Amino acid sequence: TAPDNLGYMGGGIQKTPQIQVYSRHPPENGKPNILNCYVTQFHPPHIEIQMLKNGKKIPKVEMSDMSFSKDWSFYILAHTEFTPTETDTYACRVKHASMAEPKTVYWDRDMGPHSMRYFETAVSRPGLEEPRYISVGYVDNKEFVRFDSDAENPRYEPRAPWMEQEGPEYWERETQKAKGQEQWFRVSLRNLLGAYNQSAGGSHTLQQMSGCDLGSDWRLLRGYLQFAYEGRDYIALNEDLKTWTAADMAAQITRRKWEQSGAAEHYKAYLEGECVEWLHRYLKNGNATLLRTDSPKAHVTHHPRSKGEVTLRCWALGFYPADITLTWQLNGEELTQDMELVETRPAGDGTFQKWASVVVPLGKEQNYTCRVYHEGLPEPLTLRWEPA
Ligand SMILES: *[C@@H]1O[C@H](CO)[C@@H](O)[C@H](O)[C@H]1NC(C)=O
Ligand SMILES: *[C@@H]1O[C@H](CO)[C@@H](O)[C@H](O)[C@H]1NC(C)=O
Repeated sequence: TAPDNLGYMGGGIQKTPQIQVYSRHPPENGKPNILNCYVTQFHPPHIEIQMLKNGKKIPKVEMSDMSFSKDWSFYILAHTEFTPTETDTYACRVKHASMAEPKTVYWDRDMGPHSMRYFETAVSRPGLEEPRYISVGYVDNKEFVRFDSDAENPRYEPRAPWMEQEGPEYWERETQKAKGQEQWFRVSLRNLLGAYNQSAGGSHTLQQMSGCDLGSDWRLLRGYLQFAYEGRDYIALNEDLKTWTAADMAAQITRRKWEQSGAAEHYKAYLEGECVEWLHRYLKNGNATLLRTDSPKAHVTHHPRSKGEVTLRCWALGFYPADITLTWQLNGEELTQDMELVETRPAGDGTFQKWASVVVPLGKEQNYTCRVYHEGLPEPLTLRWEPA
């Protein structure tokens, strides 16, 4: 169930994408596969991504829908069917305002327990009175509804199959709230443009995160309600659900207005009331799919580098949910950030992939162990380089 904001924001900077290109399955020449280009941590959300086979645009490339992470940054997965061979090369090319020129990345084949969230975004459009407004609802970090003002018939739509259980009055009620949010983001965007002495020629973004965490007994643990302007923290409701934290001077004015009108009480009532009750219903209705876990399959690869050193890479593949911890230790003693990680990445089939590497001296590989922590496991894994 989505929130309905009340008072508006008061009135009167980019992030470079990180790009991984990687196959879903371990590549074998002649064997069909999927190539992924996962683009994360960028802002603003407008981005152009192309996949290229031998320098030519690949015609059928799937793109995920606009999404952002808890740090406000946007991410996208593009992917395509492909059959690796010895001589074909593949790349992902990304154009984004943070970069003067498009960036081409070549595929280097050789390398509480429950929650609901509504992640909402409004992007102002230089010549149009109305921004684009997208809202994405999540249940246990799995997308379950989505609204996008750019659709031909904008409505909340089910994004998890079990949401077929809601009748028409549900979609209508939720859609009407999305329309109210659209108007609110529009007003706030305009107020913010004056609050910061900006001109309308530009594009600007306002984002919201709202929802609730529950314990394993399904009792409320914490509610959340926070906003970002231009991808930067603006104001957040504190954990008491009564007081606000303002990130800067503009946001303090808003905080003062909202304390005077008691806005926190309205959001408090939503977070502790409908947010919880509707999450209960969604937990029950989506029972069959929300319990699923996939244990990581882990192994260590061995990469001799210059000098007498080696890189050990500890891989975890095939796992769900995406939360995982990979650590390297030396004789049971863990290394305080000596190691190279990679952002966890979707394989595209519902599981995820991650690795972590350390540089060690040749001959001393057996002193190092990798440990994998994941809730799908019966217990944490311990592994080490295993030669032939
Ligand atoms: C979820 O499904 C399992 C397996 O059928 C069932 O035993 C359990 O009681 C269900 N729980 C809820 C909350 O629906
Ligand atoms: C590293 O492994 C070797 C060979 O198994 C072992 O003898 C040695 O004690 C280990 N080094 C340390 C510092 O524990």
